Amino acid sequence: SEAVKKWVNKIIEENIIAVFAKTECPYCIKAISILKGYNLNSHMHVENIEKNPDMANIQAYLKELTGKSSVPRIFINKDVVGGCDDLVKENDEGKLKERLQKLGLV
Ligand SMILES: [Cl-]
Ligand SMILES: [Cl-]
Ligand SMILES: [Cs+]
Ligand SMILES: [Cs+]
Repeated sequence: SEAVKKWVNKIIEENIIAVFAKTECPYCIKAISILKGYNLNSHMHVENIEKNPDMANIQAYLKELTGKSSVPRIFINKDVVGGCDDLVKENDEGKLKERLQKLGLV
């Protein structure tokens, strides 16, 4: 499905911070909260892919892009951050702040 791929692409391309999530997922909530803690909401988009008729196709494409089909899936300026654990590693080790500094976001 070219349509699903184009739709995922547009979310990733038109939002500097793009997070694919689902309903009631604690690691989604945690990752989104960490990012909003950097005052990123203005350049953030969160897409709930569970409330979507094509959830499986979206997940398969996110796996083609990142190696995993699980949510949350996190992109920053089209670069793959990964999941919440990856975000936590980047945050604790200073990489997340460096990332955001280079984008003018902090
Ligand atoms: Cl990953
Ligand atoms: Cl992961
Ligand atoms: Cs912070
Ligand atoms: Cs937003």
